[PDB]
Amino acid sequence: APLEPVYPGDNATPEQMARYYSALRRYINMLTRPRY
Repeated sequence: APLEPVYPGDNATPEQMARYYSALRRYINMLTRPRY
């Protein structure tokens, strides 16, 4: 929380929770891209 004025960050959502985890899956896969 360095300095983020306007637009607060309270109340999570299932539509963002399923996305956070789905992004982690794809992100891991991207981080393990074909780079032999």
